[PDB]
Amino acid sequence: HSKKQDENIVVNKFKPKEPYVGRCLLNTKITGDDAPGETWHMVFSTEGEVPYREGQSIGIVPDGIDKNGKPHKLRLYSIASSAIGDFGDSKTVSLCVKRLVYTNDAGEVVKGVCSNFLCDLKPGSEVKITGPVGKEMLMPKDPNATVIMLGTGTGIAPFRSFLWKMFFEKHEDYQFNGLAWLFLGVPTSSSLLYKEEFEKMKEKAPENFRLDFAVSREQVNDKGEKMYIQTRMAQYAEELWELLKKDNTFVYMCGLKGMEKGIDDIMVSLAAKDGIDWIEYKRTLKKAEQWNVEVY
Ligand SMILES: Cc1cc2nc3c(=O)[nH]c(=O)nc-3n(C[C@H](O)[C@H](O)[C@H](O)COP(=O)(O)OP(=O)(O)OC[C@H]3O[C@@H](n4cnc5c(N)ncnc54)[C@H](O)[C@@H]3O)c2cc1C
Repeated sequence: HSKKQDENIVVNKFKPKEPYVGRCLLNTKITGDDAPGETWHMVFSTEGEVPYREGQSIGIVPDGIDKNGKPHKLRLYSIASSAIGDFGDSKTVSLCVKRLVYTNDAGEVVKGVCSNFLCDLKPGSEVKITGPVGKEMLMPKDPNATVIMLGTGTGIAPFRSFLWKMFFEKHEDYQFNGLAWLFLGVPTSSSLLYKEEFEKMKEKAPENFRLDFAVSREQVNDKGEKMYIQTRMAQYAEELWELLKKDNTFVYMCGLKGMEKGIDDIMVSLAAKDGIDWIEYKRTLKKAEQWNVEVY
């Protein structure tokens, strides 16, 4: 008895103790050379063995041993493809990885373990996959629900999975006819991800898909304030609020951990104008499968 597509969810099929070994088919940098850092899009072969669905994640065990002689524990990554995959053959799984590179106060430039492995993988190399994993970010069963997706950076991944299924695929059970509204937050323009894909769906279905970008280093709002994801949402406040008072509206939030507060604020102000306390209203929504979060 659930409002989400989960009838027969396969989960934890492959364990990190003995994971599924696949091959790297493709790996491409999808952010400009100008961007603040680089994000890559990669397609793995699973030969139909990893039974995932939209909204799930797989874990990856990077090659190597750690500082203390032991092999690396896994890292999770949202699946950036639909169930049938980028090739449509239901025999691939795709990821949206951000290359973690920074410098500690010791002055040293530090490279994240797993993300650099994934970003440095060459077509044909093997990758140890675990999972699938996840039940929170699953799609609503109702093919007419209003699906609002708020994401930042690589948080775009499960939403790209939703959209390829809703607007790029012909399925004899799922004929989406509701509203899908996407808000994507990024710094520079060279950081927008999958834009072409998203713009194509807009023109392909102007009635069912709404698309809003938020480039914080180049866009400004009313008062000349920086355009962060909540800033862009604000411009639709009264509407988003109205949609939230409806019962077939599902909100999804994925991406960098720090995005949740910014949005909360919006939601607070926006809730009181109707004489409501965001904090506990959100508690009811959550309990009703209508406010789903997966930031990290
Ligand atoms: C549910 C879920 C889904 C995820 N989906 C994605 C996804 O789609 N794409 C994606 O790219 N990532 C995703 N991640 C994050 C991913 O799991 C890894 O954490 C990430 O790729 C970095 O791991 P790493 O092995 O490269 O770095 P590690 O070797 O693990 O090092 C990272 C650690 O270094 C420290 N650190 C990080 N930044 C800094 C800094 N600026 N200064 C100082 N110390 C720092 C932190 O302790 C951090 O935990 C997801 C995480 C979760 C939980």
